[PDB]
Amino acid sequence: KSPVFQFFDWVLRGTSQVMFVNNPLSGILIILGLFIQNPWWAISGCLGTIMSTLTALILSQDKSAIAAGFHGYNGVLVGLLMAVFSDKGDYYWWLLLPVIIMSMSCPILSSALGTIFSKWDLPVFTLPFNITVTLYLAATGHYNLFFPTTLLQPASAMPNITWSEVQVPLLLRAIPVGIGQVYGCDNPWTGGIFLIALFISSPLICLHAAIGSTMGMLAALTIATPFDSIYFGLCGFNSTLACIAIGGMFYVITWQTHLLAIACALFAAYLGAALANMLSVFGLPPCTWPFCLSALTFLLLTTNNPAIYKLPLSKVTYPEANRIYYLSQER
Amino acid sequence: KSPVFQFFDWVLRGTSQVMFVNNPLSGILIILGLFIQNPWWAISGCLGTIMSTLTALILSQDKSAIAAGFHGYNGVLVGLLMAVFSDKGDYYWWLLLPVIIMSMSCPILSSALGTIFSKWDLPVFTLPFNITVTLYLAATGHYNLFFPTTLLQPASAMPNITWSEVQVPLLLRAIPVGIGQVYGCDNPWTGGIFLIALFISSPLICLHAAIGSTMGMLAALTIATPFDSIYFGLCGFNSTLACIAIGGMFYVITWQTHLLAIACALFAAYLGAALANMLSVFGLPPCTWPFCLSALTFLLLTTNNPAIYKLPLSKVTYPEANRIYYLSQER
Amino acid sequence: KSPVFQFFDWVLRGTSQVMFVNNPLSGILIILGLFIQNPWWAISGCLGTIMSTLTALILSQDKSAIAAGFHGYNGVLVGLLMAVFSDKGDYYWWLLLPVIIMSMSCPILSSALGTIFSKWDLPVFTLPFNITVTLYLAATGHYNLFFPTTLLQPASAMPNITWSEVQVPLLLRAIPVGIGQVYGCDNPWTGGIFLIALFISSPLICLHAAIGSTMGMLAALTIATPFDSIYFGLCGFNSTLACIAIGGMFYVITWQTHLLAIACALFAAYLGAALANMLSVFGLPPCTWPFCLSALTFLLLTTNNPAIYKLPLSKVTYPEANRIYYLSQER
Repeated sequence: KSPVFQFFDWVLRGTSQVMFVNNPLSGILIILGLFIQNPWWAISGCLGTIMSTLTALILSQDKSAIAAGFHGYNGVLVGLLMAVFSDKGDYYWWLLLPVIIMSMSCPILSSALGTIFSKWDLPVFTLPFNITVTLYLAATGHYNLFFPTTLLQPASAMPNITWSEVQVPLLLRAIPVGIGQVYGCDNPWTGGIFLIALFISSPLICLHAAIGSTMGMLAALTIATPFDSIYFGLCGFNSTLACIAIGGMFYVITWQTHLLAIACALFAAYLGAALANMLSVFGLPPCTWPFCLSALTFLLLTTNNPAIYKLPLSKVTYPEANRIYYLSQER
Repeated sequence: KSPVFQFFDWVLRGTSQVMFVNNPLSGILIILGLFIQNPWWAISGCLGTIMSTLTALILSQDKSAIAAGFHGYNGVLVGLLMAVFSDKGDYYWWLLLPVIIMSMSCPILSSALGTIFSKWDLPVFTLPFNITVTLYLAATGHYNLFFPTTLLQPASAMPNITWSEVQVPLLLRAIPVGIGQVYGCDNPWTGGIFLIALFISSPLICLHAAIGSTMGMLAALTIATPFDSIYFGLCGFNSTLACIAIGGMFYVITWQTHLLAIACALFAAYLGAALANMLSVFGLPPCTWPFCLSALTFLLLTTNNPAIYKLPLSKVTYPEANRIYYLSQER
Repeated sequence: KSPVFQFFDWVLRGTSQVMFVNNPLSGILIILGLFIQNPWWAISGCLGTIMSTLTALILSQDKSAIAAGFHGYNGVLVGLLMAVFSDKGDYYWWLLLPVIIMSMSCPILSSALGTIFSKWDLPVFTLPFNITVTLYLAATGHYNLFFPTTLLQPASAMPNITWSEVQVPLLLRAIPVGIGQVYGCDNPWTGGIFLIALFISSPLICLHAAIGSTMGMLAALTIATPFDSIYFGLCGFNSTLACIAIGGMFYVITWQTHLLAIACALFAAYLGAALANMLSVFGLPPCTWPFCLSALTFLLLTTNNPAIYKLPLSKVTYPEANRIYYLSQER
């Protein structure tokens, strides 16, 4: 077909790869959810994805990786988190100019880390996004004249946690909001749209997403996390990403790997709290760093039993197809 | 014999591996020293070791490594440093619940880092402990409602150092206290018990431990470190660990390697001061990070002369046996 | 000739390797520029270079690398930045004692990182300097009794930027000052001497240095950097180093690689602002870390087109000779 249609297909698959989903319809649903949440944030994310894919094409990256969407799933997060942590409000058009520039750095990093990560057959997990956004938010800061950012500061007083005022409806609603917080969206409806987008592709990914989000919520209750943060979904996006990554895609789905994924979700939630407290000193948020560290430390794990099997990266599509491939190769 | 006795043997060897010693009697002496220092801290450390070894067995790790104690020497430090930096006092029983959870992460990290470190034949040096404890102490912080930690803050004023008030008896006693501070214990008697525990296995390890501790003390006097910190042994545990690691075990013991070990002790003490000042910003202590960085940067050193020889990890037991093996292989 | 003359030749080539130049006359010009700027800083830098080369010889490093100057280009920066960030003024003779000690750590790190970086054929880019100086400045701090450092603190208020008061003469003069700031020198005359020193060896290196400095200046205007910082040259030394590294030496010089070098300069300037803001929290400056990170992430970049070619490290001299070698090997 026309090259423009193929490029938009690449953009859609890139914006879907965030929850490790390669499906253009899932991309359309995710874009619709972003419009539901905040049109400005969605515009920023779409611009980030588009410029990231242009940078990937310019730098003569692999055509298969671009077609899959491997080079667009960092631009969308870059744009969305540029828009989320902007202190100038909505439709601050000049914010698009950083978004164009920083999204150019997503492919480069994605290649560079790849050269590092090829030696241990490790895939990159949105690390280009974390590095680029940390770079931007540190360079600008809350006291920038042009692109001020929302002020994040370390807690200097003991939080007041009235356990009699906990609301279990909101605590349960933290699950879809935890799913939607992967992109930075806090609207429960866009969380539901995201859950539908994952389910239309593969039910195992949706199940592991829900399990990871609820595990992050529970792990955040364990260390007396303020209730507003949990209700806002801040404690479940690293956990849901880790659960999706370790559950059935990069490990062949098995009950052993399922328990490993739950453990990875717990590790990612605790590391999320830790990185939030540490990075608040610089004024930066822990944007998907915890998921990266936990998933990478759980993919490098070497275990003797044959149930825990790590797939080669060349043959990773989605948990059902992964299990089918493992069963075919074994027989 | 009965599996329980073998498991307790594994726990003892694990709690001895901290100073790179593989001897159950040394483990018994170290546990006795911990009881001498603080029974609560010792209970926490023993629980950490036990749950770390259970996690290692569950994750089907190598049986030889578990039997040596390679998977228990991070749990003991994790438990001990959970107990040391607890603001709730002694016998705060709920602190055991983090200790169980965090000690599960010691084997995983120990495997993961191993997969990273196998490419350069580097052994892991309590990095799982540092990562896990940094995670915990950052997640909780001093203002946590459930598990508050002791407050560490950067120095904001010039220390007052009356050099006429220096006490050379305490300055000398900083050596055994420096040895005992590896576990977090400040009692001089438990430092002496630790020195006995190292000596009963191999005198070279004890000699290098004393040299490293005194080198850390001297290096801390060089940059006007407050006298209370030196008397408390805080400046000599990274140095003693680095001296033990580089002295005669991972390098064949020779006067060249001895001077290299002294240099590594100096580097580790200065890096310890640096990491203390940096990490105090987040409120975290430099728990054995300096020893890790210094020993890793000194094992990667490539030198043309044949005197400085680095042993393959498969054949590292203790300095006397290491030198015997080197002399046998050379001839 | 006499060994002393060869040793001084090694020192000169080492002090020239900072801008990736291997020429003793360039070393003489750089030393002259340092005397023009500040005799105390130059004395500190020369002592650092000398002791670094002695440490390299003692540790039996490669004779070819020492003769090239590969082990002296970290000592000079170490000494110069010890002297620049000293709060005791000029000719504080005791500062030489750290300078001797810390410069011993430049070869060790240079070897250690090499063992890490040999797997991906990456050269080390003054990382030993960054690690050592960060170690020193964190260990001492602004409140040290013996070697206090200049106080660096994060910005806590919005800067006042009167754009009508911008001075384009000083803005243009930020280019030679940006070149001279690689060593920490702020004098425009020593910047001109440095430009002459680069040009006498290879015009491409000088051109890329000027382009990188002006690119860093422009990138610093983009995020509303205070005018005093830009006039002082603080925003152009990481950028000029990155432009020199990526322009024509480690990549065969081509218009594609030229655009890549400009992009690397932009990335390095933005990362320089980010690292300045982050490291100001600890009180440390971003001493050449941004150039390191940007150049390393741009050398690991893998690109399919044949124009972007990365040379093996064994055959990298300077851009003209590099292009000659590439053209000879291709034919």
